[PDB]
Amino acid sequence: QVASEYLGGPGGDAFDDKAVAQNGDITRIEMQCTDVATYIKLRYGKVDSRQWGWGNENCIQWSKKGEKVVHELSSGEYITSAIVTYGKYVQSITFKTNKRTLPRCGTSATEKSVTVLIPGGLKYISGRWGCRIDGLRFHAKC
Amino acid sequence: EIASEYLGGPGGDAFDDKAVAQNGDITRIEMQCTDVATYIKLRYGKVDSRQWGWGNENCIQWSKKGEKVVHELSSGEYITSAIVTYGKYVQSITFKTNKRTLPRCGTSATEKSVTVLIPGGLKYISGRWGCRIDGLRFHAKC
Ligand SMILES: OC[C@H]1O[C@H](O[C@H]2O[C@H](CO)[C@@H](O)[C@H](O)[C@H]2O)[C@H](O)[C@@H](O)[C@@H]1O
Repeated sequence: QVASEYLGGPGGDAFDDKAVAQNGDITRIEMQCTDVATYIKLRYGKVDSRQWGWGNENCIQWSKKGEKVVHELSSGEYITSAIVTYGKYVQSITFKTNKRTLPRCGTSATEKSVTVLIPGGLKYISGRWGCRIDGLRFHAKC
Repeated sequence: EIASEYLGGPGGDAFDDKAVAQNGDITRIEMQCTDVATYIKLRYGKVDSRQWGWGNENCIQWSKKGEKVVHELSSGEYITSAIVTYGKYVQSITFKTNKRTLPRCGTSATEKSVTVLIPGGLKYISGRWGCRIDGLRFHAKC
């Protein structure tokens, strides 16, 4: 389907949730949040994707870790907007749904900002990951 | 139907291309481009909408007019996103298709920017118009 540009840097390893997303619409958002967002993990239908970020606990060598933030989406709720601050890594992620606006993951919002609107709801994410979220791309439903 | 939020201000007159878009998929983008985008007029199949913007030549007493820009879409080419900078009016529009990123209409990109994904390709637009493009909504195919 249609996707956004890649937002982020060249580090890490590529991931793409296209296949796991075929299990269903996003039902849950999980992130690890401190002054930056350190991982993202979505659930597609009943099927969690991988933890994309915070590859192992020794990543504390290079960044704060943060706390786990879970937002369960209700039936018929979908993400219509992503505000992402980023440079060589994703710094922060603020999601809005057709039902409500979620708190930003990442308290610092100092990097360049981009707002991506997804009519009909975000289908899935791809990007690059390691100790952090090197980059994100947003994929619509067709 | 899947459609983006309305991007713009409350001035002008509402337009909606729903009916004229029954004439077919979008085959051409026509705009008027200066420091800002001053009208848009898409072609559906062989049939154009009315000109949405630059209502009359006295509009030069409020803003610059600009030059006609035409992008012909190849068959099977469809519009997949738009970067829109906007405030009281639409300032600039940068259309992207499944085949290429097109030139910006509107050299100034200084107001609020958003990247609208248009899942499945752009079906038609609606919005508000007058001397300028007061605002736009993008209607997606799926
Ligand atoms: O622990 C190994 C390395 O961890 C960091 O680098 C990784 O994580 C980054 C953010 O996800 C990626 O950009 C990078 O490509 C990964 O290797 C850290 O920056 C390095 O110093 C460590 O060697």
